[PDB]
Parts: sequence; structure tokens; C-alpha cells
Amino acid sequence: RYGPLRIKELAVDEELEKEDGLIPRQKSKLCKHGDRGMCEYCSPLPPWDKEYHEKNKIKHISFHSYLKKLNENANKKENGSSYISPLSEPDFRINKRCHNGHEPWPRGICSKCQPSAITLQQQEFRMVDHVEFQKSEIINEFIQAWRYTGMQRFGYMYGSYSKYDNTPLGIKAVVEAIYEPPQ
Amino acid sequence: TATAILRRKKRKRVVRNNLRINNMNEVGYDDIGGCRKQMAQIREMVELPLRHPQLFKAIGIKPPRGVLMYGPPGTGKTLMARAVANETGAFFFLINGPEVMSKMAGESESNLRKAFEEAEKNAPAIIFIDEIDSIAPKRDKTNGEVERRVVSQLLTLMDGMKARSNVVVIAATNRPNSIDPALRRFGRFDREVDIGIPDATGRLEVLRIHTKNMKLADDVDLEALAAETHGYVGADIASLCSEAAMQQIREKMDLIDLDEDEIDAEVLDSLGVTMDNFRFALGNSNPSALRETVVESVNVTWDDVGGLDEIKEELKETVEYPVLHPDQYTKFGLSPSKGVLFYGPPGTGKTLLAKAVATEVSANFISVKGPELLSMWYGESESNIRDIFDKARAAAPTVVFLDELDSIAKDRVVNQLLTEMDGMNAKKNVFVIGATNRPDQIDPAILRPGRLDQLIYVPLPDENARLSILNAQLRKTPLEPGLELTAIAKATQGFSGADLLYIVQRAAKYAIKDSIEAHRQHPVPYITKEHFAEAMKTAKRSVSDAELRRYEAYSQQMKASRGQ
Amino acid sequence: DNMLLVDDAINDDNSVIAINSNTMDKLELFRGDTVLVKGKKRKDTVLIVLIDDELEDGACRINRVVRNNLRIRLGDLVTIHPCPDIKYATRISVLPIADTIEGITGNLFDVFLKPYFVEAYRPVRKGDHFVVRGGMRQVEFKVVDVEPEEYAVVAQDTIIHWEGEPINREDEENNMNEVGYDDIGGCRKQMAQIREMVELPLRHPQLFKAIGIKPPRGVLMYGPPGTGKTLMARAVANETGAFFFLINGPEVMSKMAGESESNLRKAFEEAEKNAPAIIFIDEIDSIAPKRDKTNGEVERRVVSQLLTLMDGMKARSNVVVIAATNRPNSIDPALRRFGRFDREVDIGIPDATGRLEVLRIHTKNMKLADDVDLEALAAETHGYVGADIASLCSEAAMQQIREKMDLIDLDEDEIDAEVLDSLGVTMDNFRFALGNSNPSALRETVVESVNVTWDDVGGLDEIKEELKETVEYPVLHPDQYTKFGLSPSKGVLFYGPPGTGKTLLAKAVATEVSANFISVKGPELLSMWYGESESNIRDIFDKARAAAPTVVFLDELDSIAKDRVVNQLLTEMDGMNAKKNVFVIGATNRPDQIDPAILRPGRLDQLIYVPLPDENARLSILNAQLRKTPLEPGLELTAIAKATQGFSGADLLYIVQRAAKYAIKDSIEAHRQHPVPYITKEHFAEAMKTAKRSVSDAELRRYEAYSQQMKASRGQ
Ligand SMILES: Nc1ncnc2c1ncn2[C@@H]1O[C@H](COP(=O)(O)OP(=O)(O)OP(=O)(O)O)[C@@H](O)[C@H]1O
Ligand SMILES: Nc1ncnc2c1ncn2[C@@H]1O[C@H](COP(=O)(O)OP(=O)(O)O)[C@@H](O)[C@H]1O
Ligand SMILES: Nc1ncnc2c1ncn2[C@@H]1O[C@H](COP(=O)(O)OP(=O)(O)O)[C@@H](O)[C@H]1O
Ligand SMILES: Nc1ncnc2c1ncn2[C@@H]1O[C@H](COP(=O)(O)OP(=O)(O)O)[C@@H](O)[C@H]1O
Ligand SMILES: [Zn+2]
Ligand SMILES: [Zn+2]
Repeated sequence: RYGPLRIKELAVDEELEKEDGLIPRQKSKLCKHGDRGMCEYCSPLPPWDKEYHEKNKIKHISFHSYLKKLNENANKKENGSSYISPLSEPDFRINKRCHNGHEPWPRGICSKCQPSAITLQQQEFRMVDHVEFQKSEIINEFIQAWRYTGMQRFGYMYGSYSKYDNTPLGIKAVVEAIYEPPQ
Repeated sequence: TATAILRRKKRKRVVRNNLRINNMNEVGYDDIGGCRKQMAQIREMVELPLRHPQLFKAIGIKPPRGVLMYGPPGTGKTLMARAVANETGAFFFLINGPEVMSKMAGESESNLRKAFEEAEKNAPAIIFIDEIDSIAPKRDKTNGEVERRVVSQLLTLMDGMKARSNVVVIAATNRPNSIDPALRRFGRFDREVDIGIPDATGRLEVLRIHTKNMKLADDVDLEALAAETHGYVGADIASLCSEAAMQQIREKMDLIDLDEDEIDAEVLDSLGVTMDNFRFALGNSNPSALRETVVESVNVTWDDVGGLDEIKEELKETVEYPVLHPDQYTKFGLSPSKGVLFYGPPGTGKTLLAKAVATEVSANFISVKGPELLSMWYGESESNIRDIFDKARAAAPTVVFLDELDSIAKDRVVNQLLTEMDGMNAKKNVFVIGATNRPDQIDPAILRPGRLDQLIYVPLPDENARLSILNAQLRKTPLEPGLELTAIAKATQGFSGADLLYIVQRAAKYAIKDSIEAHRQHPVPYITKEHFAEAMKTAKRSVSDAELRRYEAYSQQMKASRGQ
Repeated sequence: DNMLLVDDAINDDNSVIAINSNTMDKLELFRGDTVLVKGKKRKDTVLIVLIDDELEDGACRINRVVRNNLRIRLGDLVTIHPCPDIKYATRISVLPIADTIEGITGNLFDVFLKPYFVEAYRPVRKGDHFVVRGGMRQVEFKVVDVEPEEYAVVAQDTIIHWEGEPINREDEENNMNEVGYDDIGGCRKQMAQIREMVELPLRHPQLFKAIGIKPPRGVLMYGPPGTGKTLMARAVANETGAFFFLINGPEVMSKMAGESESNLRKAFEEAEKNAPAIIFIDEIDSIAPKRDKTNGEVERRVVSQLLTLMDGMKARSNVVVIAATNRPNSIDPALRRFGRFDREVDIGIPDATGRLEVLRIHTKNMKLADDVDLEALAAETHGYVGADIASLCSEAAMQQIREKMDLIDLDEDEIDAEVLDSLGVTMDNFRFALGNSNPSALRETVVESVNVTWDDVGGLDEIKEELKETVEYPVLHPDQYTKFGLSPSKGVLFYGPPGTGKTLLAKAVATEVSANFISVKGPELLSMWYGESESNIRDIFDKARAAAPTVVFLDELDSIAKDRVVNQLLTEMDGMNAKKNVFVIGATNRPDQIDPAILRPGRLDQLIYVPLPDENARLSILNAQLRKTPLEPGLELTAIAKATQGFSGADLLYIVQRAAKYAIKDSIEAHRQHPVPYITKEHFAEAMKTAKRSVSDAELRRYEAYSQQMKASRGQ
């Protein structure tokens, strides 16, 4: 598309993408240089710094920061490429239409449309960070259902998203009410 | 019954199009030419085990499974594989070499495992491991651990495959020796096929196959192009045609205005390739097969060489009778001779004798020039003596012409050659013909029985032989009517064939000089006798008296030592 | 017809074009009609047509801004087409230029743009520039985004989003991509090759459909570094207007393990999905080096992935892959066969005209002084690739700044504009830069061009005739050779005393047939023999083939003809196609020392003796070497030539050089004492007194004996 794709998403994502999340740092006692100029320890900390997280007891990296990491890792400006899109969701369905000369999958398959081995590995970015309940009554009544009847329950929860300062470029889902389907 | 299978679309105006009479795959046997024997072998090895499995149940044997094709790149190995796979109409699993090697570590074995497992589940199946050399190079070539894991996985899958399951494995590789040796044993890629560069008729067939859609101008002489192209592989011919079309469009581009996206329909419909375009494309093109040793047929009879009748009869007795009439040899229990060694002054036509011998027995011809021998000695050439004789075996019957043995036989290479020749199968028709201008310097070990022991002297051309050579060389050149060459032949006593070639080339040079001068002035379409006189005034012998005396003395010594 | 002549419009409106009444009638246009105007580099804009009879028939008037946007100058031609399907801009998002908004208070939009577009209905397209004159200020802007795309009419109800940060001006200039052919000179042949191999497959696909062939895909440009390969590829891609997809080598190879392959796959997928496309793989040698180089698995997976992608694109897709490498042998051999980079292009150092064109191209923004003789610099700069010329210009500018540094205060951060006005480069600065420049192209074998004719060689009439009939006829009249079935002679071997001027004969032969000349001196041959050089005989002959019709020249071949190198040379000579116009000219001083194998037919068979110059030849050489030197009027060189019997060309050059040395010494002494602008005869007399022959009589007798032996060998 000669550049970034054009599409509209939630306001939270837009405002998050506006920011940078750089975590400033002061002159470490290990620096050897004048006031101005920064060597390797006084440089701003990127929002996706793994050491900072595990040192702060944060287990995943606040997906927007993961997007910042991926954009920094590649996509040089003004040259070097034409903006290869950084994110792509996994897809394991076999391409029914490859045709190097072979027929569809049921009776033929080349080495180009053969789903390669899948390597499971624990994810590192959690899209939504903090789930927050406006009032404890929302879940108290839900549990009260089981209290009275004794049977289990199940219900969808409605709400909206917002920023979450406690984690670098983090998101919170604020739930306002719970709705119970017929089960 | 050499084929017995070829003798009798693609499992399929509107009706003809539907019946087939960018992804236009399923190329049938019609889309291949010049490799009839190899295609016959592949069909015999692939169809019958799958199409008609009951034959082997009836006769009570297990049909072979491992087929390995190797030949110069661009000869159409993948084309033949895909054609056979689509014609048989069986579950066809295609494994690329580089594509499998491009996966992460550990994901390049699972692909092979699942490929073979699927081929087993949906039998009958054909598995074509293209460019197997990329996933199984020579043992010393690669030492990486993953390169050994993949090879071991391939070997395990291949060995475990051998069962009643109707699955056939086909592999391709340009260099026969590149593949790991362990892949060429029993229960593995045992049957081997060698692809050789096509001959004149094969080149014409390829040209017709490719040049069936071009808007060729009516003045095209595809026969002439086929004759001119010597050593052109199929890919080279395709590139030739593409470049000729490019030249035609470039010439027509003058009327085309690049500014406009579209072009006038009349101009677009006036495109046509002319013979000069093909000539220009031939000028630009550059074949690559000849850089390495390959297999090519030859069609020289006992008429392009003059004289040497006694030597011709000796060669006949040596080579022709065992191949044509092995039954009488079996009756007498005498095995035929292995090799022969031609020696004599340079330029006497030893190569022509070798080619004639190869043609008489209808055997393929392999050539090894002196520079190839030196390059192998220095170990900077991809090929190897073992590879040469492996291809000779795979393409039997064959005639291997070892030229300029003096360079190496002034040794590691000589030892390898001796071992390979000794290990040659007695009954397998693999003849070796050695050429050398210094029979004294040749290592005697090569002359022992069971080796190149049959020495043959090649004398300088005789007067009648010189006349015949001169007639043969000048037949395809416009000469003056009523022109006599007997006087020139008589005046050229002691001249070698190369000397006569030089004389005729000088005459042609003078003729072209005069023609160009006339064109500039404006005439001389023939080679008048004055041109011959002018050329003869300059040309002269290339063999010194001492050389002839030495050769005669050596031949006389050989005659004396062979009789009393 | 519609190729309206460009003219400077009187009005400053950014969406108004004035045309003559006659043209308006011819194209059926009318006043107030919105039309699409296309100029150069495929630039397009939408302009409101207005009738104006002052302009001559077929001429149109446009303002400075529109001309800048179209990248065309006054007097050019613009094509005008109807634009009836232009809708009103639903929303235009525009930001101003930072420099143009400095010192502006209040809302910029209300002050400037609010009256400009209201009741104007000006058609605006993305990437255009429009300037508004408000009050005492004039501000330029950019059409960042228009809805609907790509262009639309800004109506009264159109919503204008001016919110956003200022846009820096430097981006447009210092990122000057979209460079056309006007920025490249001296490489017309290779540019034409790339054009015919790229544009036609993309711009006019129907040609190959009508003919019925699959156009070639790969293209491999190579040559000395700094010759502008990347610039040529960029220019071709921009001119074509295709979906250019530059891929770097170092950029790909610097990714984490298991990521470079993904980048290659994504790049090829993106190019395929947006056909047509032009994938440009710069510095491919870093991605796919030679096999004997790095053997690591990470260095193999990338090559295999590239091969798979190359073999996977063979389809109806209109994708062209262009790769750039320094040498042909550095790339993995698997990438130079059918279905892959099968078409080669060779870049060679430019000639004098090329250097002059490069100097003009680079030195168009410099504040050059009047005393500029660019032709002189082009003549004096030999072997300077484009990068060297750019460095030369930069160094000259820096030297000029240094010279004018006297009136500059480093401590003070403000510099008077008058001082900057006085800045100007001079010929002295350029000569200083040439003194300090360090070219490096010639250190390796490189294709070059020579322009020596049959006038810098004295005498040798019979040898010249032989060379003509040997080389000129095959190249110019191949039809005759085909008619007579005679195969052209491959090469010839010169032999004779050193200094006779064999290189001059080789260059003359190359010039006559207009063939690029490749030179390989003795040191290069020995370095290849020892295996510590960066080039191989195979590489030399590959470059010769790709740059045909070429002329390869081997010098002092006896040093190597005393052999693996000779074996490789023989193999390459056997390999070359006869019809290919490649001639190998060997030179040596001890012909009998040459290996006999090199002299066999089908190789360097023809042997040519190069004799010492004759008296008339000596006079011709003296005159030729003294053409650009001030001689004493009335001086005749006939006596000096007569006194120099048996002297080779090098001897005469030595004599001339000594005479010039004496003259310059006398001039320096006279000036220091304070004249002799030319060279007097006494200087030449002293030089002759200090003369010395370079060839002993015994060697001359040996050469004559060898010549007589050769003649007798062909005499009967
Ligand atoms: N009879 C033929 N023999 C050889 N080539 C042919 C023939 N007919 C057509 N060709 C063309 O020759 C080229 C052969 O390409 P192909 O991929 O088969 O070669 P290859 O070097 O054997 O392949 P690889 O080793 O990559 O599998 C193709 O252009 C094919 O169209
Ligand atoms: N009867 C013949 N005797 C000798 N030379 C011949 C004869 N017929 C053809 N020739 C010529 O001999 C040349 C082949 O040379 P050849 O003898 O193979 O060289 P070498 O002896 O070095 O192998 C061809 O160019 C061909 O024109
Ligand atoms: N016509 C030209 N020919 C050659 N070089 C040119 C030309 N015009 C400009 N140059 C300059 O020559 C250099 C070319 O760089 P180039 O060799 O293409 O880089 P790369 O190493 O990426 O191939 C640049 O500095 C460019 O500005
Ligand atoms: N007609 C001529 N004959 C001989 N030498 C000439 C002639 N014209 C110029 N020269 C000079 O002869 C020199 C030849 O140099 P070089 O190539 O090193 O030796 P050689 O020509 O013997 O190989 C050149 O420097 C050139 O100036
Ligand atoms: Zn610091
Ligand atoms: Zn597939």
C-alpha cells in the first residue's frame, strides 16, 4: 500500500500509538563522560525492556510496547523497503489452492503448501492487561446466584477499554455490567 | 524391444480445447523431445509397478523402487519427472531440495517424515525429491549436525519404505557423485539414468516444441538452426528463441511510441521473427554444458575419413564384432578387448576415428580433452575420473575418449584411472580409446594386458586421402566451376589434415577479402583458383622431418617386437 | 494536439491554467473546465481551464508552483485530458511547511486557507503544493490526504483538517528520489539495456502476448563499486512507475536467526501481490556468497530460501528482480542459470564525455566561479568513477571554504551574508582536490573505453592492414563469413622488442570496431597465480562476454607462460562461443618462452612481429608526443629523428621528457632570479647527448632470427 495501511480502530489504540513510552534514566554512577552525552547506561529505557518488567514483577509486555519493538526492529524510514507489514496472525489451514502442478490437497500436495511443524511456546504480549470491576456488586450478585441455587453459572460481561498507567503502554478493560444467557 | 512401452489428452474448437488436442501443467510426452531412450526407461520403471502391479505378483518378484536421474543442468530432468507423474495419474508428492533446506532447524525432518507417511497412506504414490544433492551432499562436503540428521532421516525413511506399498521414489541431481554414497545401495536409489545433451534431431524436436506459438516469418529454416546449434541444451534453445523474439520486437520498436501505454493494433499484429533474428540470438547465446564432461551421440561414418582402411578394419574387428555378435564370443569363451591406444603425428584425425567407431556400434561418446585432465590433476574441476566412468556405465554402451594422456602420463590421476579401468565390468560394453602423440612417455603400466594394450599407429594422410579430405572440407563452400584440386593434393605431400584445413581457410579468407572490397567499390561469389594459389604460397607443413623419422622408427620397432 | 506548451502564468492561483482559444477549440475544452494535466516523471495534477487569447496557439500558461509540482520547466509539453469524474473532497487533511509558518501568530487556517478554498472549488490532489498569500506573508502547504482519493474538489462544505505538527522542508530535497534519466550520464548503453529489459515487459505486456514468449525475469548488474548501480536501478524503477521494492543485503543479514528468511518471504509475497513490481536486491553477494565462503547453516538457509523464492515466481506475474554485485564470481553459481539471473549487465568506467557529463550533473548547484573549464577536468581525470568525481567536487568546495576561512570567526555563530556571497570555487581548488583524490577503480580489472585511431601509431602499414583484415571484417561483415562458412579468428599474439607500442595497436583495433577494451597487466596475472587476488580468469572472461563486443588484452604473458593459470586460460578460450565478438590479444617479449599449447589452432595462433619504428615513424612519434608543448618557432625535428636511429618509442618519450625537464629547470631558475615559454633546440641537443638505446644489438638479432625462422616455416 506504499505505506501504513488505512483503517479505523478504537480510540485507546490510537492514543497509545501516539505516545512513545520511553522511560527516562539519570546519570548512573558507572558513567564516564561530561554532563551532556550518554554512553550505554544513561540512555532512555525502551518500553519493552525485558529486564525492567521482570524486575518490576510484570510478566508480559503490554502488547502496544510489542508493536513498538517490532516497528523499531525494522521498517527504516525513507528507504530500505516499502513497508512490509510487521504483524501477521498465525494461520494453519492448508492452502487448498497452491498448484505448482499438483492437484488440491485431498489427492496431492507439494512441499510449498504443506503446513510446517508448529512450535508452541508461551506468549510474551498480553493484549489486555488489567480487568477492572466498577463495583463489587457486579460479581457479588453473580455469585449470589450460585449461593441461592447451588448450581454453576455463566455470563458475558459488558464494558469498555481504557489506558492503564501501571504498565508501560498498558490497557484495562472496565466492566460495567454482567448479562446472563439462558443456560 | 529396447523400449517396448513407447509404442501405442493428459487424462482429459471448444471440444478440442477441452480435450487438449500460466499453470498449464500436466505437460505430456509430446512436450519432450530428444530423450526418447531415457523417457522410455523412466516410464518402464514407473508405470508398470503402479499401473500393472499384477505382473510382478504373477512372476513372483519385487519390482525396483529407487530411480535416480542425473545429467547437466537444464536438460529437462524436472520436466520428465513432472510429465511422468501427471501421465501416470497417481498421488504425486513433490519435495524440493532447497525448499526443505530453507526451514528452521528441526522442521526440515518432520517435512520428510510426513511426506513419506502421506505417500504411504494414499498409495499408489510417486515422490520426486528434486535436487536431492541439496539435502544429501557428499559426506565430506558438509559436516553440520543438521546436515547429518536430515540425511539419516532420509535413509531411515527410504529403508523402511521397502514393502508391498506401491510407492516409487525419484530423485534428480546434476552431479552423480555429489549424492552421498550411502544412498546408492540395495533397497535405495539403485537404478540410475543419465541425461545427455541432445543431437541434431533432438534439437530440431525441441525447437519445434518451443517455436510452435511464435508468429514466425514464413522464411524460417529450423533445420539450419538445428544443424548449427551444437552442444545446445534444451534450456539454451528456449533462451535462444526468447532472445530472437526480443530482437524482433526491438527492431520493430521504432514505430512504437513508448509514451502511449497502448500501441496501434496493426503494428502489434505485424510482429514476426525472421531468420536474421535467430542468427543474432545464436550470436548472443552461450551454452554452458560443454564446460563439463557430458554424453552426446555422434553420427560420423566411414566416409568423412579418407584412407586408413587397414586401421578401419582393425577397429572394426576390435569393437564392432563383440557388440553386434556377442553370441559367437560366448561360444568360443573369449572375452572382448577393453581399450585401444591411437598414437601418431598430430592432426591425423584420431578423434574422427573414435567418433566413427562410436557411431558404428551405436554407442554414446564421452570426450575428455587434455585441459580437463590437467584440471582434474590439480583438483580444481568439479568432475572426476570416478564420475566419468560412472556416467559411462550408466549410459552403456559408451566410448570414452581419453585425449592427451601424455600430459598426465608424463601419478594420482593415472592410478585412479588404472583402478577404475580395472574395476570395469568385463561383459559391459564400455570401451576406452586413448590418444597421445608421445607413446614413449606414456606410463608403461597402462599398456599391460587388460588395459590400453592394443596400440595402433595413425600415419599421415596419403595423396588420395589428402584429396578426399580436401573435397570433404570444401564441399559446403561455393567454389569456382571447373575447379581442380588434384594438383593441389599432389603438391601437398607430407601435409597433415590441419594443414589442408588451413589452406582452405586462407583461400576463403582471400575470397571474403575480395568480396568485401568489391562491395565497397560497388562480384566474387566463388573461390577462384587464384585464391588457392595465393593461399598455397603461404601455407606450409607443420611436421618436422625428425618427428616423422621418430614415429616411423617407433612403429618399425613395434612391428619387429611383434614378429620374427 | 494536447501537448500544450508550458508558459509562466500571470496569475498565482494554484488551480488555474490559461490556454489559447485555438487549442480550446481543438480539444473541445471550455473556460472553467477541470482537466488532468500530466507533465514529466508521470506527475499529474488537476487544473481549471481558462481561455486566454494572448498565448500563441498550442501554448498554455501555468504558475511556478504547478511547474515545480510537475517537475517540468518553461517551454516543456504537458498533456491535457478531460477530468469529468472528479468528486468534491469529503475531507482534506493538510499540514503546512515548518519554515513557511515560522513567526505566524493565531490560527493559520483561518488567516490563510479559509478564504482561499471557500467559493473556489479548487481541485486538489495528494502530494501537491499550493501557496496562499495572506496579508504580508506567503505560505506554501502540502495536500497530505484527500477524501475521496486520490484527488477531489475542495467545496464550501469540505472539511479541512489543519491539525498536526509542522512538516520539515529538508525531507523533499535531501531525499531526492524519483530521479530520472537526467541525473545519469555517460552510461547510455547500459541504461538502454536495462530499459529494454525492464520497461517493455511491464509498460507494454501485450507485445509478448502477441509474439507469444515468456519475458526474462532476472537481471544482474555488476561492475566496480561506486559506479552508480543503485542510482541506475532507482532511476529505471522511478521512470517505470512500478511498485519498487528495494531490498538490502546487509539489512536482511543483520536480523536474528529465523528472521531474514521471513523478511525475504514477505518481500517476495508483497511484490507478487501488487503486480507489476520491480524487486531490487542490492548487494546480493552478502546474501548468497560463493560456496567456498562461509559454510554456516545460517548462511545456507538464506540462500536456499532465496532460491526457492526465485523458482516460485515463474508464472504470469509481472515481477522483475534486479541484483547488484561487485563481481560475477562472488555470487553463488546456482543463481546464474535459466529461470534466474540469466541476463547480465556490466558497468564500466566512463570516458572523457561521461566524466564531463557527471561533472556537469554534480556541479550544477555549486557557486562556481567564471574560471571553470570542466572539459579540462574531464580530460585530466582518468579512471574516476562517479563516486570519485563527487568526492572531488566536495573536496574542492571544502578547499574553497578553507581558503575563505580568513574572514570567518569560528567563535561567533553568526556569519555575514556578504561573506557567503563571496564564496566561489575556482580552478585552483579543483586542481588541489585532484591532487588529494584517491581513485581505486583501476586496482581491479575493469571494462573501459578507448578512442585511439590510426594516427597515434607511426608506420606499420602492413601490420595495420593485417589487423584490419583480421578484426574489422568479422565484426562489421559477419554475413560474408556466414556465406563462406569461415569461422572468425579468435585472437592474435604480438611479439617484439619492448616499447614498440603494442598497446597502441590493441587500443586502435578496439576503437575501430567500437569494442570495450579490457586490460590485464603482468602484476594482475601473477597475483592471480599466487591466489591472493580478488579476480579470476573466469571472472575476466565473464565480464568480457557480458560486455561484448570486447577486446581482452594480456600483457607480458611470458611471466605466466613459463601451469594451472595457463590451463584455466586455455579452458576459457576453448569455452568462448566463436560467434561472440571477443578477441584475445596477447603480448610478450620472449615468444619462444610461451607455452606451445597457447599457439595451437583455435587459440592465439596468429603471430605478429612488431618491428622498431622507422625514421618517418620516429618523426611521427616526436610530433605526436609534442602536440601540447610549446616548441621554439622554426624548429624542425627531422635532424633529431635522424640522429635517433634504432630508438624505440619509449626512448623518444624519454628524450622529450628530459628536454622538458631542462626547459622547466631553466624557467624556474629565471623566475627565482627575478622568459622561456618554449623549448629551445639546445635542450633537445643535451637530451640527445644524454640518450641511450633500450635494446642491445644481440636481442635485435635474436628477434630477427626468430622472425626469419617463422617466415621460412610458411615459405615455399
Ligand atoms: N525435451 C526437452 N529437453 C530439455 N529441456 C526442455 C525440453 N523441452 C522443453 N525444455 C525446456 O527446458 C527447460 C528445462 O527446465 P528444467 O527445470 O526441467 O531443468 P533442470 O535443470 O532439469 O531442472 P532442475 O534441476 O531445477 O529440476 C525448461 O525451459 C523446459 O521448458
Ligand atoms: N582423414 C583425415 N585425416 C586427418 N585429418 C582429417 C581427416 N578428415 C578430417 N580431418 C580433419 O582433422 C581435424 C581433427 O584433428 P584431430 O586429428 O582430431 O587433432 P588431434 O590429432 O590433435 O586429435 C578436423 O578439423 C578435420 O577437418
Ligand atoms: N551518472 C552517474 N554515474 C555514476 N555515479 C553517479 C552518477 N551520478 C551520480 N553518481 C554518484 O555515484 C555514486 C553511486 O553510488 P553506487 O555505486 O550506486 O552505490 P552502491 O554501492 O549502493 O551501488 C553516488 O555517490 C552517486 O551520487
Ligand atoms: N607509434 C608508436 N610506436 C612506438 N611507441 C609509441 C608510439 N606511439 C606512442 N608510443 C609510446 O610507446 C609507449 C609504449 O608503452 P608500453 O605499452 O609500456 O610498451 P609496449 O608498447 O612496448 O608494450 C607508450 O608510453 C607511448 O607513449
Ligand atoms: Zn553515561
Ligand atoms: Zn502446493
